[PDB]
Amino acid sequence: HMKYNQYAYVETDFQQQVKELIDINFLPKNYQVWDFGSLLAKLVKNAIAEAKTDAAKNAKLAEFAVSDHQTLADFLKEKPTEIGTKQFYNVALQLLGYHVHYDYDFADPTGFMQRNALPFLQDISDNQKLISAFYRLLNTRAKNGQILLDVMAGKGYFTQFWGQNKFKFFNGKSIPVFDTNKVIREVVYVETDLDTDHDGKSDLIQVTVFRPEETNKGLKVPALYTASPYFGGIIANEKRNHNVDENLSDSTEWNDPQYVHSPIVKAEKPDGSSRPATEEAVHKSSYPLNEYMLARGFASVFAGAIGTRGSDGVRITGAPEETESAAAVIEWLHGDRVAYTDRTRTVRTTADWCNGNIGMTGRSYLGTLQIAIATTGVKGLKTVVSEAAISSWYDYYREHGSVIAPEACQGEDLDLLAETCQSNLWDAGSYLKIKPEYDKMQKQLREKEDRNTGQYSDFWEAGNYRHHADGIKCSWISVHGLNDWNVKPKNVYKIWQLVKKMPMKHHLFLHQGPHYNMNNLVSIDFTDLMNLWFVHELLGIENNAYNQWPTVMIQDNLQADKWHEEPDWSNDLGQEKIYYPTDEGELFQDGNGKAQKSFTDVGGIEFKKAGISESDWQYKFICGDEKWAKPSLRFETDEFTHPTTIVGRPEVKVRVSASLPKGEISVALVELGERQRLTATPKFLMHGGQELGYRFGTDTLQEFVPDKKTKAKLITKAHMNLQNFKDMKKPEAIDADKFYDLDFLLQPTYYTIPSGSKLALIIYSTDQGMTKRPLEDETYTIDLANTEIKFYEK
Amino acid sequence: HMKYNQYAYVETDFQQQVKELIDINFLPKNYQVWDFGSLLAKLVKNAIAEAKTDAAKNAKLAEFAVSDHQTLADFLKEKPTEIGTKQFYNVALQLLGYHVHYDYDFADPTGFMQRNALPFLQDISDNQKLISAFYRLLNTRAKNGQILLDVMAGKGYFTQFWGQNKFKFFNGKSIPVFDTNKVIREVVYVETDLDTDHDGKSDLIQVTVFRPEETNKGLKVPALYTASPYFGGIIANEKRNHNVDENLSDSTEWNDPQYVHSPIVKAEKPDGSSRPATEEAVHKSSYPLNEYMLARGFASVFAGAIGTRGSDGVRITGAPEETESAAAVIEWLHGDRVAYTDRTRTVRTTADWCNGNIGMTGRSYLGTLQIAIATTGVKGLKTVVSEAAISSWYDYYREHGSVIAPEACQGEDLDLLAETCQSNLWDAGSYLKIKPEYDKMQKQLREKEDRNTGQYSDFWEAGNYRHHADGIKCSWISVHGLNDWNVKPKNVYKIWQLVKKMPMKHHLFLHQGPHYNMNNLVSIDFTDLMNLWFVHELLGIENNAYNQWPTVMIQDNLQADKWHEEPDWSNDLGQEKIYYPTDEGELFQDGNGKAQKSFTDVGGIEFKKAGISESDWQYKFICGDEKWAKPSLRFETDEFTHPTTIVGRPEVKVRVSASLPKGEISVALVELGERQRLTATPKFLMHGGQELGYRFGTDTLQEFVPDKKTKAKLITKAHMNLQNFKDMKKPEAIDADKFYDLDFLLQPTYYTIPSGSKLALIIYSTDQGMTKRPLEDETYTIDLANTEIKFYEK
Ligand SMILES: [Ca+2]
Ligand SMILES: [Ca+2]
Repeated sequence: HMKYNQYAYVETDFQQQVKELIDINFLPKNYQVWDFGSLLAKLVKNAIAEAKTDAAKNAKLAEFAVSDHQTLADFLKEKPTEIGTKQFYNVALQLLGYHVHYDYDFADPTGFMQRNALPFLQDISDNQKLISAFYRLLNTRAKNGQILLDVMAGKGYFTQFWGQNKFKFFNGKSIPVFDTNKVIREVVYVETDLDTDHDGKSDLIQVTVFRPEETNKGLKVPALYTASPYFGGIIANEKRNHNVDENLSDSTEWNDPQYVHSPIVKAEKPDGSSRPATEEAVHKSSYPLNEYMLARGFASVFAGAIGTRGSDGVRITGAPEETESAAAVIEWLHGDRVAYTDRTRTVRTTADWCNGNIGMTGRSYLGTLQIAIATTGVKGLKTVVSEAAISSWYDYYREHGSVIAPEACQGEDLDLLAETCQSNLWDAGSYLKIKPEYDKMQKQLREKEDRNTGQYSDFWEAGNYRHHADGIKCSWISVHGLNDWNVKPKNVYKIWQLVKKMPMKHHLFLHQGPHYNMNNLVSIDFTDLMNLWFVHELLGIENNAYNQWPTVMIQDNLQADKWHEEPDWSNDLGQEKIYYPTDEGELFQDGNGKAQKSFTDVGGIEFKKAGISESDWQYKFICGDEKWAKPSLRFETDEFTHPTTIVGRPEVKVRVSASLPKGEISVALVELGERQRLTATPKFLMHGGQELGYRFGTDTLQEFVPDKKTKAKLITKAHMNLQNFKDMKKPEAIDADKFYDLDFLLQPTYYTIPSGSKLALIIYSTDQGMTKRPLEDETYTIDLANTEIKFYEK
Repeated sequence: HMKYNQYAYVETDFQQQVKELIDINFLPKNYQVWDFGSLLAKLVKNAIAEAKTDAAKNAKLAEFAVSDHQTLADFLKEKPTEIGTKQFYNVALQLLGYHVHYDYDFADPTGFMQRNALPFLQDISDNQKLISAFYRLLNTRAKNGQILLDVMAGKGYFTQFWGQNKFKFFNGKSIPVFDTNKVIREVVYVETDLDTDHDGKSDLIQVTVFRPEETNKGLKVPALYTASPYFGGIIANEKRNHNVDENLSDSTEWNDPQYVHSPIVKAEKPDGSSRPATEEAVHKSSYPLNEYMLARGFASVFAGAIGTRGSDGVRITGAPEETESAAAVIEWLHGDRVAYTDRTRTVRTTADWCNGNIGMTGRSYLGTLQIAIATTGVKGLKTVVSEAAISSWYDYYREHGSVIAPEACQGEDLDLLAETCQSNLWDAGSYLKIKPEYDKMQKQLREKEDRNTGQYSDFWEAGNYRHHADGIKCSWISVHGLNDWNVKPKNVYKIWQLVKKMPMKHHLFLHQGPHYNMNNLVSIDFTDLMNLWFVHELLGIENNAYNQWPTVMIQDNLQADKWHEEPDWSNDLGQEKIYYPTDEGELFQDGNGKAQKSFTDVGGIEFKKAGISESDWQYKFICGDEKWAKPSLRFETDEFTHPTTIVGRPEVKVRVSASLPKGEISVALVELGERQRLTATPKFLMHGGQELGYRFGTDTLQEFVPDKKTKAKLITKAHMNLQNFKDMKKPEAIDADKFYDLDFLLQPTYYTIPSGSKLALIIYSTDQGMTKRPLEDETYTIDLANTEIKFYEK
């Protein structure tokens, strides 16, 4: 049993139900003259889209059952005038892909449905109720995660409408009435206003367009644009990641690198003419959601922008030029910027197939650039679905004055990520020209990123999208995994605090995954919600999308099929609590420790000697392995007697002294207890079990499940440079053996500690997987009488 | 660097090269009047299939390079009359998907190609040599594993031929000139001669047909038939696996269960008429090879047979009825047996689209049924590619009188596997009728499989295909993973010894995988070999397939891109060696131990107490973890001073006494040493990086790579029941504390122990992952003076 929760079902009255059923050729136009048996047989047989003649459909009826002693065929032969509730759903559950005995009992089909959160109609005693039961059924999530109508679509139900060259809606959502055999996958070259490769010419960027062939027949469609720096190819460079096994250095060496923009060379203007594209796409959609929506009439557009394959320029990680080159594609889609058929710039081509409404899609670098482009208020951008996104690039490689890696990306920085996406180097003819420009940018990025001091700067400030949040004009969806330690959740939290204040409509989805999607889960119909959303925002159809579901949806960390509905994500969801350490290694609301406890950090010496992995170190560390926990102070609460939900950003105050005139402190909150927590990533339940359309590719149904027992889980943590004790934006010299007050915030969370578990505050320094790993020892002393951890709880 | 070894390239003379290039519209019909520059530009531009106009192709030429200082476009502008070798392959390597600097240097492109086993022409000094260099290039394996021509195919190169309704060959292989947008995926119902569900009627079996639409225009095509008991759905029943935590029992309780065949009800005969199918397929191809060949004109046919969804009957695991129902599909394909459009049996439909030549495909249960069907000599079956196959069902759940599981399938048996594939239960209307018949078969299988005694029987003998090997008339390819501990390699070895003797053509492929495919590897062009093979065997085209590559190809366990070419797989590949234990725990060709060493087997008591996994136990066991190695005797050789390759089936003799009047002995050979062995499964290198055709789905390029260091690897092992000391087919009572001589064979292998490693013989009893796990202790005493291990080495 798992709850296939459904939030995207729009309440529909019977007249509108009838209208939609007739429109999709499911219900006869004159349904009122049809008797009950004739109706029920036709509606079941129409759902059985794999049988193509009426004879074939009829033979299929023997394979369904209304009870443990009667097939559907034999039921129909009795000339029935109604159908009991259990009888109908003994048929329905099979249409939904459930199996009798193994999933449900003949005796209790609606009991089963109730426990998988599937709706059912209690009363089906006439033609009207039977039609409404079948309308709800078509809108019912099947075992493979998709509503029954999409299973019918996978069986080709909607190919009968192909060639009608128009959108068609069902329960407010676009359905697959487009000839996906004829879908157009072409390539153009948009002209930016940039000259990042210093050749005196506007940088052209290769742009991949997937559009329904129906656009060749006058239908204008919206576009879902994905700004993907990876789209042209990904250069592996992990061996070039900067060494992190180095001692800390004096941050007062900071001299505040400055941001300087690239040369501008303004592009020509569009002149009205257009010739069709002359190149077919070779790169594929990187998110099944886009292909799903493409089968349903929405074009998808993909571009790497400057520095990527078949494009001019260099990557400049996080810079305004990455925003501008990426936004240039929307300007072309809205008909304001020029594009060409090839890189000779001789023949202009337009996005005249586009209805002028653009939304964005994609995660990570792709969701990062949606935040960036949104702040420019570019005309045409109506909505973003920003997934797993960086909202400020300092927050991806730094924190509180210190150099802090993404998980499994030790030593990565702006210069590494620039090369990673510098895929025009793969064109060896362009390599001759681009290689020197790429080298110059490598030197500038390596210098300005300032790994020596870890400090913020005017340079880093250029990559802080949150300081232009006032520019956002589009509606807003953010998606983020609560356990994403790659793009850490601080990014989405801090942009949400700004965006939630703004007049446009906004939602937030937080799932239990790490750097990972949530479009194909058992527990939430995210794809159907986005369908409803994109139809409202990009087709201007009034389908209740602005009233359909809650602002914030937060997947529960104890039950994967529980989704919390909240008005916000902020400390304001809970109430303030403060825990104080004790001299006995405890953590209590009335704690009153007074000792000065010390720990000797041994940098990366012992970690690199032991040869263990970074994730092995982290787990043994938070579990309190003696060998790895020795460089730390641990404070445990007593076992919780009721579950408690920590919400928002915990804030630590800590008075500390260091043996050297420099250093860093890390602070973590850990849940203690041996139990089966959720799997790190969703478990695959039906591999390629979802149809994106008719013969249009698949996705995999999955969901988090109880894992092998673990003894602990990291809730949240953060790091801080000692020399920033006074100012997050300005370092200061410090004396060894003098106490300083650090006050800083941890990563945002939404985490239910279950009863019977303990909460551990850990104070330490070197994080083998995310800080620098010094080659020297350093002793820290913490004044327990001036240390505390404060967080909000619900 | 990895060797993309190529065995499928057929030597072609220049006249035949020219003929094929013209035929695929790559070379102009009057190529002799074209000057060098005009030729080279056209041939490069034709390879660039993603650009669709000549203008677009021309602009692409600037993106390639002939040297570190000249693009291809600028080279062409110099009016060249030849091209140097390094200049050509600086272009070619980019067409092959390699990247300059990151993969190869401008200075040494053919050096790079040499080290990836890519061919290159040393001399390109005129139009003739340039055409031959381009012919070889089109036939050159690209970085994604596919020959360049298939990359062009992915780019739609061959859609220009769609609608010509005929096969087209290139280098002896079928190429994708079929309209895969119009491919036909339909369903019929073949009528068997069986009544396994006791309803008085022939069992019908649902059959899924994928055929090129070109068959509607009179083209007859061959069929690749996959007998898949899973095709209708897979019922999970792992929790029902029989308990293996039980004490051994007296095998003389054996009373020799007998095999009895199901009722026969002969099917009607075909009468000439045929109407087209009325049902579309809902299940997908389960092997990318089939879809690849389907884009190239070969229909693929899939059927679960009796007991599966939309079919009558019950599964009877391994029985003749599973062979007969599966063979019924070939008889329909050859036009000898009837089929209907639906299960009313009212309308006949034929396989008149089929040219009468059938081959089989698929692994595991699917490759098992190919061996079974082959022994019947069914008319139409021309060749099998039998992968990961059982050749005798006793050898899947038993060995030497003992109950021996497949890896991770403890407690599985015939009755479990029957239910697993009993997918017509998913049709709840048929469940009413089938459930009682399934229950009766469960009782009969559970009883006759005789898990109590572990013995062979007349019943088991019914599932021994090797005793009907004389019936095989088809040519033969076997594929098996040397590390498959699910379908253990004994199965393929023993059928190979019979098949290799027969007059028809035969090959064998042994890879380093476990229960896993090898159609998409870096190191071998298996897919292209099968293309050449299927064209020779099913289209009757003389394309050198019978002379193209060696009989046996064996992937090396030390270098994943080394494939051994051998005439056989047998002890005859090496020379006999015998090692004898010592009283000091050593193993030497001149060993001379004389003690009686004992070990106390503690069944599953300690294993189940420790809660560790079965694979954890196995690794710690073969490494010699004190806690788990105590119930065993270990004998180590000294380190090897030269690599040695063990070949064939090692044979152990061992004199043993047991503390109880029953028992079992296990014997393993283990390679000792801490080093990076190959990954358990291939590492994904280009996820979905292979195109099956044009817009026709993908496969993933992969290859075994060095893994994290391990301290040991299992080479081979086997088990034996003490009471079978006299007869493998007949148990005997035994006295406790009396010595018996066991003489038996281990699993077949082909394993190079590297110099510096040791060879360990382990004698033990309870294998926590594959034998019964007794609840009592039992002490074994081994007479070292009458114990030895003999194997052949090369
Ligand atoms: Ca430029
Ligand atoms: Ca029957």
